[PDB]
Amino acid sequence: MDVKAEVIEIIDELFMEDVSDMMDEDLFDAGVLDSMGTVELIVELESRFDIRVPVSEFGRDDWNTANKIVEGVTELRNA
Amino acid sequence: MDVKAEVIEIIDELFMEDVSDMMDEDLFDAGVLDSMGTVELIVELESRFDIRVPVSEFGRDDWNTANKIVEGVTELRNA
Amino acid sequence: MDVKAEVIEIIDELFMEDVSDMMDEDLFDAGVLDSMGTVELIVELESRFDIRVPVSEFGRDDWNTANKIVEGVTELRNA
Amino acid sequence: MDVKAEVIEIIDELFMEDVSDMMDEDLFDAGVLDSMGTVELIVELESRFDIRVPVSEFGRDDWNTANKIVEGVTELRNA
Amino acid sequence: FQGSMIDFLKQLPHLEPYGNPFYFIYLGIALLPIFIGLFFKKRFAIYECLVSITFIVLALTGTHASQILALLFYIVWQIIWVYSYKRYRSQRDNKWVFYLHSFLVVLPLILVKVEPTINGTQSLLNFLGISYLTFRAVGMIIEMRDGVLKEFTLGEFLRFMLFMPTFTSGPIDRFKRFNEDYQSIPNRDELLNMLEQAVKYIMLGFLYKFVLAQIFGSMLLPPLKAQALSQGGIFNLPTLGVMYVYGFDLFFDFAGYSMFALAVSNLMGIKSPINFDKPFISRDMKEFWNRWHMSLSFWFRDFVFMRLVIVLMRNKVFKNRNTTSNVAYIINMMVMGFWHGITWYYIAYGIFHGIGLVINDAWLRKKKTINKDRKKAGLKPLPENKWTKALGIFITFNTVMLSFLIFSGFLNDLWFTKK
Amino acid sequence: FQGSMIDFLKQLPHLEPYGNPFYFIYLGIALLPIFIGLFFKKRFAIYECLVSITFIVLALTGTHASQILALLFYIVWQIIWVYSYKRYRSQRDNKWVFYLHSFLVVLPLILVKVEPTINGTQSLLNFLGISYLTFRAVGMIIEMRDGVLKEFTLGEFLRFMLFMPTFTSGPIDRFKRFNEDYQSIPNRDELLNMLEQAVKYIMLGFLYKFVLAQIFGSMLLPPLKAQALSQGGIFNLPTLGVMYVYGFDLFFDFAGYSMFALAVSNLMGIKSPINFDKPFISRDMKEFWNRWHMSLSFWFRDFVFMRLVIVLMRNKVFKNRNTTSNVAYIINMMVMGFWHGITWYYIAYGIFHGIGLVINDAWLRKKKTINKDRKKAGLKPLPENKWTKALGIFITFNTVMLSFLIFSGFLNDLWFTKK
Amino acid sequence: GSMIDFLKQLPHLEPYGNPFYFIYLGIALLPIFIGLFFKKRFAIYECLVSITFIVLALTGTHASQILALLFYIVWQIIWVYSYKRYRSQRDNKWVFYLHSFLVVLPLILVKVEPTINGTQSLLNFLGISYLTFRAVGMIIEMRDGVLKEFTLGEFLRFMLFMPTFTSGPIDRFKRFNEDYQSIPNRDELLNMLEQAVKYIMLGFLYKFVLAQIFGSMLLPPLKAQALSQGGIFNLPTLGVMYVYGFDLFFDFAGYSMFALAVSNLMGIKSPINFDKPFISRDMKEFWNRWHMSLSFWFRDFVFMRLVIVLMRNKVFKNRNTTSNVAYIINMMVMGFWHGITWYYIAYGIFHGIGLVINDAWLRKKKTINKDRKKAGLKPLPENKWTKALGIFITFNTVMLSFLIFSGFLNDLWFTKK
Amino acid sequence: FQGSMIDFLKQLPHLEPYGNPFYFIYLGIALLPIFIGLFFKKRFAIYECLVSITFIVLALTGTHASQILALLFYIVWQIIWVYSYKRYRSQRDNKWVFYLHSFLVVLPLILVKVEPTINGTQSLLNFLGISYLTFRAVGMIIEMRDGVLKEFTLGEFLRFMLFMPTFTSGPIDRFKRFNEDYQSIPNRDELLNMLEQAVKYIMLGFLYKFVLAQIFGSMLLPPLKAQALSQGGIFNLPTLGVMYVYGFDLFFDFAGYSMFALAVSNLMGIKSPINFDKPFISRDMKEFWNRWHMSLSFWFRDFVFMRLVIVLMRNKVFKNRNTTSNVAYIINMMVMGFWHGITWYYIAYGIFHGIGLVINDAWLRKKKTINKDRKKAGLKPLPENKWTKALGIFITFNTVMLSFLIFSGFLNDLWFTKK
Ligand SMILES: CCCCCCCCCCCCO[C@@H]1O[C@H](CO)[C@@H](O[C@H]2O[C@H](CO)[C@@H](O)[C@H](O)[C@H]2O)[C@H](O)[C@H]1O
Repeated sequence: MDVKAEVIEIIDELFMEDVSDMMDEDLFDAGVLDSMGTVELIVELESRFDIRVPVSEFGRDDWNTANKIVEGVTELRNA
Repeated sequence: MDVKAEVIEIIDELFMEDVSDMMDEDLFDAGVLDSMGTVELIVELESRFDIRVPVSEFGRDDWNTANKIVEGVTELRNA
Repeated sequence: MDVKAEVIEIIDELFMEDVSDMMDEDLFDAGVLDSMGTVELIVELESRFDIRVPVSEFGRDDWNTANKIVEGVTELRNA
Repeated sequence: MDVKAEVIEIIDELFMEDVSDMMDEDLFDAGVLDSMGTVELIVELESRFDIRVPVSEFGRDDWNTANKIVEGVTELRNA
Repeated sequence: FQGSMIDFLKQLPHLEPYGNPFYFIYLGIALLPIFIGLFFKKRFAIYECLVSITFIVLALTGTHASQILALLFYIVWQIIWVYSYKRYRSQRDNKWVFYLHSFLVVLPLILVKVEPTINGTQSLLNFLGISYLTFRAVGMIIEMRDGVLKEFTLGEFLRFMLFMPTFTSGPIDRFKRFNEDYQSIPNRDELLNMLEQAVKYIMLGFLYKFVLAQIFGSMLLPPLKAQALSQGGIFNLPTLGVMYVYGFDLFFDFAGYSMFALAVSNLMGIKSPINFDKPFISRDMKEFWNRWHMSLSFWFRDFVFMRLVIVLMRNKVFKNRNTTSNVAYIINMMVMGFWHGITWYYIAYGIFHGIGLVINDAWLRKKKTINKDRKKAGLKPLPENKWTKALGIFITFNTVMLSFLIFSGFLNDLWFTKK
Repeated sequence: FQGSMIDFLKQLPHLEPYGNPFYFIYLGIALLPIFIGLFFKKRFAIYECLVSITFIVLALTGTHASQILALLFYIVWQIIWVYSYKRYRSQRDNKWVFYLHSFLVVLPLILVKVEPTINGTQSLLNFLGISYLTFRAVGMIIEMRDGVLKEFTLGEFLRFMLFMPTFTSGPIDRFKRFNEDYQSIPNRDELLNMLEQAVKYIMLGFLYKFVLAQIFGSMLLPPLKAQALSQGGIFNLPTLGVMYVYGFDLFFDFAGYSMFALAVSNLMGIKSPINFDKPFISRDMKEFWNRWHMSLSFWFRDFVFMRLVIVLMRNKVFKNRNTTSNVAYIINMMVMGFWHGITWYYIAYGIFHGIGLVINDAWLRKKKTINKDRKKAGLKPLPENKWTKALGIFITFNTVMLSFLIFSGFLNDLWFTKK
Repeated sequence: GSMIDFLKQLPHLEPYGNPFYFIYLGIALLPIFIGLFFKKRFAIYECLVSITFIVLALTGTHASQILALLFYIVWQIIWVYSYKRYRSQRDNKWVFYLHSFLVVLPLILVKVEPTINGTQSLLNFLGISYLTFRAVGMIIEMRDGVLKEFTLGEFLRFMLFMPTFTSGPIDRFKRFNEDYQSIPNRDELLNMLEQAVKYIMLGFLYKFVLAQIFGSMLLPPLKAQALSQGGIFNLPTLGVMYVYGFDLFFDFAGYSMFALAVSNLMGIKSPINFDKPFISRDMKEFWNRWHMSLSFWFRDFVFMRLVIVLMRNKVFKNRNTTSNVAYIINMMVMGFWHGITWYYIAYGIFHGIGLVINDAWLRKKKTINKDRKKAGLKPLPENKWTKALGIFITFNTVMLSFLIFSGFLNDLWFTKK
Repeated sequence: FQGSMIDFLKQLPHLEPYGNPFYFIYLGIALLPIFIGLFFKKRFAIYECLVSITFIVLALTGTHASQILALLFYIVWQIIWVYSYKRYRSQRDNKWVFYLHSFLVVLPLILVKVEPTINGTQSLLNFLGISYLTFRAVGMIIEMRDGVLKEFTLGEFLRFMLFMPTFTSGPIDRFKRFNEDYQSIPNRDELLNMLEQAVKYIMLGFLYKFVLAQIFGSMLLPPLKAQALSQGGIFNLPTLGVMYVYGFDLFFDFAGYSMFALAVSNLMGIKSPINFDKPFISRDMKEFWNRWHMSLSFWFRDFVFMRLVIVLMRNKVFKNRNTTSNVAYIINMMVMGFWHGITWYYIAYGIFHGIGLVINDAWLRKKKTINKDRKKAGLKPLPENKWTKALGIFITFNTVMLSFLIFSGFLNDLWFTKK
């Protein structure tokens, strides 16, 4: 149920990139998140939270850090 | 001569209804007297107080309330 | 030989009416002198004390008081 | 290395005028320097010091006095 | 010797009142000082008189420039009589003297309206805006009758009656309101608000009078009139078209002029009464007359309708109030029709609007009593759905447009019925 | 290629000084910046000089376009004989030097007024306002002789003498007052009062010169003149009619010009002397000359009458005050008549006004003497009721109108004398 | 007479056609800019200015479009609110499709009618190609729930925005409304005015000088030479390719800079439309530079949503195929938006295949770089040769695309029209 | 295939620089934002570029609109040969490289001034104001050579050389002064003083160019030229008249343009050097050259005179200083004549003024040494009085007017040719 635990399980459920230790580092240079792959993770998280997050408002710097996603999902849950 | 006595004795007679218990209620929403019916009172005091209220500029706001009507004769007595 | 006595003597040397008492009083109210009568007194002193007082700008504000003319002529004597 | 003595000794070599004591006195009133005459002094600076004072903005307001000429050469060798 | 004076005051300029757009330049410049003075709580009271006189004379001196002479009579006539009444008000107060003063003070309008009916040609003492100027004078006499007005100087009178913006046919004012709005200069924020509203009114008036008015009047109206006349018969589609187009054209031209007058008066620092406030969305005739030509209708309600009701109820000549109200409505609307011009069609328009108002009052009372009986019976009240409002708006709009057809005078041409 | 320079001068624009109201529009637009700057303590010298020069040359061109050339010479002439007397005054002041300088200063005007009457048509030196310009120069010279004025630059001299609002025929002004008024700019509230005065003067001038003057001079005057000419005889009712009509026309036209000039001067920040202050109501003819053409009448009273009294009395030529006053009045009014122009009727007008003034003085003295005699004898002095004042004003107004008939030159046409 | 001739009698001003148009616009827009300086808005004056300039730009030889224009706006309202009053109840995921289809219906009719029988439909007007986008964006915002409430004033002020009405930058409602409500500061407004003047100058240079040189003094003779020469290809074909492509950029950039300058004078910073496209290293970077407003619109609303809906159903097994099909469909739809002909669709599909092959090259380069890092081999350097080769090949491919988009192959070839 | 863009350039609107009063309305409306922003210590630096470009292109797009292309080359040339020096200045400071750079910078002026003499038709590089733009570029190169100038941005350059008010033929600046005046925005009182002086200059320029210049040039000059041509001979009265009128016309037109340029530059906030300061009261030749065309004469004194005398005295090629001064004066005036244009009459004018300056210097030195000898002997020096000053003014004025006759070129038609 915990959002952080859900993210931790999700990131390694399929790819198994062992990125649990590498969390504070830049994932853009790690080859995990790019200009196109981020949508795959977004639609994956849609399969867990079942929330239709808007994509027109989704900015380039909206989800730069994982903490931004963690706080944003909780922000939209209450509203 | 008391204006209040004449007012209370004419209110329950010009409408054939005993509504003397309400004096501060807004007749705009009460519906007891219409907007154009106020003239019925204006002539009435002319028969009793022998003073004619101007209607040149007194439109829809000058003497709307019943208490103001009661005190109008006293105010005009000064001038 | 006294200039101060000469000032008093000037007014009575012409009209011979003994107007010494009516010195600071309203000459117009008395009627002894007027807009035309006083011109004779004005020109009388020119032939004695040799003062060419400018009459071109002479308005009805300069010599309206008898005290002012004495001090003015004494001031302009040496000027 | 003092430069005042050099200027003092070099002025009289061409102007044939004693300027050892007459230094702070205005040359314009004395007639020693006839406005354009200072040009003959300028080449003197190029004679030994091999430095040329700019004459683009040289008017008769900046280097008018000999003190300005003495002081400016030291600064002109650095800026 | 010879009376060629008419030719003297004819070649001088004829700047139209709110005519070409460049007019608002001239007037604008001519109003730069006065408005500035308003900011400093200083009223010039002479420069504004000069600009008012210049622009009134410019507006009047047209093809019929002889009307200027008529003006110089009309003004004097008012000054001959209004002051007379004030003197009387100082000493005594009687009804018949007041009636005589009112008749003699509104006589020029009676002559202008009634001369063409008898003689057939416009009477001499007529000018551009006499029909909207005897209102101010008779209003001042009315106010003197009630004692609201007691003292005033000729400066206030002649800067009130001859108010430059609302002169040709503009909002009809009253003395008390105008004098109070003239004495107390508005503060800075109020003046800025008035300036922004004035510019809004200027641009809206451009839109109303130069584009919409011309489109509806100079483009569609003539061909529709010609087609309707050619078709003949009692009624046909083209006369329905001319009814609708003329109604909209009349409203647009009148609203454009009213907005221009309000804008110029706001620039001069006076808030003249409004004229039109969404009149076609009116859902009922009683609610129509509070939105169509507000200045005039409110004037007639204050001075010609209410006083009629008072005088009728003083003598109790009618047993019930409803008949008194019906009679007062009919007389007021007939007088409005007469004021518009005493012919067959204007009187028909007045009578028709009076009958419509009486019918609306009767329906209102019937609905009120039906609702009261329904509520006393425990049943639900009458519906207030959007369909009811739509039907009310539609029927009121149709009746108003039929009235404007009658008032247009096109019925005088489509029907060759002179009498 | 230009042919003659006079043709080039003629082709220039020519604006009549205070003719069409659009002249006032142009003048107001031109003088707006100067008046706006007058609120603060700064004045635009170059702008004032340029606007004065352009309006002067616009007024001076036209069919008589050569006169402007004769203007330039005139200016030089004054500067030749004003600064010469300034240099002489700096050292000494002999009577004969002052006499010669004054004579040479007024020589252009003397030639202009004397050439047409001596076997000629029109002297070259004449221009539009030479009759009202040499007054300022001879005022400068008399001020120097009295020693009141000592120093002044050329800017002040040639700005005071060529004053644009008072060039053609305006309020004759002295120099000391004008210079003191030009040095010190008035306050803000005083400037606002001046602006209101200027606007009121413009309005009254519009009423006075473009309406009433037109009515009394361009519509009634020609028919009356024709009737009197045809009727003939020594005197007739048409002659009386033309007398009254012309006199009113002259007063209204001159008052219109004077009010226009005062309005423009106030807009330029200078209060020029007032010409007319309600004429035709003077009880005695002496009070007429304190009301009719006040600037010129005061000028003659100050510089030509009072100085004549001084020179005659200091030389004790006569024996009594009465004879000196009489001869001074006669010479003063004769000189005014000459200043108008050397004909039979202008001199007749001047000498008649002189006779009126001297007989008025004699009557006033006799009335005072008889009042004192009756007071010392116990008799009541003569009453001063309304009837006496009414008969006095009637006599004065009729005598003035007779003077204006003589000054009109119509008697030259009716009598056919001196031709 | 009262007819379409009456409309045609009205004055006609080409939108940003002559500098005198610009002095007219500057005089008109000075009062609103000065008022906006003190953090206040006039509204009524803005509406009058916008409508007068719209009708001036629309009352041309064929002014009947104005009538059609009116229908269009009414049409949009008849459906836009028809979704708003339906939004509050429930999103069925199918009413949204019907509303979007009905909103784009004027556009699809205008793009189908010329290529079915003989001519364009009546409902066509000047800027319909750049006005359907605002309405579809509004409906998309409704569907996602980002937008909930708005008055008619805001809607019909955003949709009929005068500076970007003809063909200007394509906006979105949320950003435009947030920018219209909040007036900027004073120094920010000064910077905006200076940028507006710079944009006017650069637009003058771009459209009234360089566009004229590349379109009126070189294009006609080169086109004539290529037409006369014939054949499959020739040097005049290369000449017309380069000349036309530069003409198109130097004209569209001029118009976009004009629109941005006018918008800045109105206090709204519309999205930029060109940021030096030809410096693009790869094909993908070209579309972040060339017609960036439209390209971003298609990326946000038609590319992301398509890949999302394909991922939801899990139609394709791997990411690569999904990205490829999304790119191809997006570019094909862009080409269709241009107009339904053979060459516009060819241009769209060619940009699509270029984009997908660029993506494949980027993936291969990343894989080989990872292999080099694993094996310790130095990655391929990019200092002056690789970058120059990339920019050269990208610019040449873009110019070839502009040749195809020019339609000149219609005359050079003789393929059936 | 045609190169018809030149025709397109002729399709642009045209606007004569300071050629019509309505021009200043456009200029004021365009420059209001710059002045307002300047009031608040703010410079846009982009709006200025836009207005400068618009008005320069408007001025240049006349009948010979093709000159615009030449301008778009000239600028590109100067830049190429200005930075080419600056990048050199940091490294080395050899003299011959500086000479080559200066020659290549001034080459376009050499081509424009020498091609018509050889070829016979105006060269391509010519445009409206090239002769007044090479001066600023050579000034920049001179300043770089002296080391006064250092690194600078292209913005300052291209807003300095192409300065809009002084483009066609206006006051000649220097880079350092203009840059320091551009950077330091003046204070509010200074800005107000600049504004009042600018309005003064605008009005005075109207007077100088649109009235006096037109009168002296389009009215008197052609008839006098025709009469002088018809008379023939070496000299006569009509050519004397044409020389006087042409001198005055040249001065008035030039002063009008200079005052216009100063006014506009003040409106932009930069005070450009003056051009004329009462040139005809000069009283002496050297004092004439410090009053006639101030900017140009000062430029040649700072850069072409002073540098030449310095380099002459460095090598002491002349035994005495007086010969050096004479040679420097002659060479400077000959270079001025060349700059005016390589014909016979311009070179005659240059060498004539050079000889005049040498003669005046010799006389001044002789009078100084005579005064010194008299003081040594104790005798009073020769008087300086009103007559002496009048003699000096008259002789200098006559010599100047003869010089302007030579420079007019009318002597070429009158004396030479066959007509
Ligand atoms: C020519 C003769 C006929 C002329 C036209 C007659 C018009 C009036 C008759 C039709 C009346 C039906 O029209 C309907 O009237 C009702 C009252 O009953 C209005 O109802 C309203 O009446 C008044 C409005 O002034 C208010 O009390 C209130 O706002 C509401 O009750 C409806 O808004 C309208 O839909």
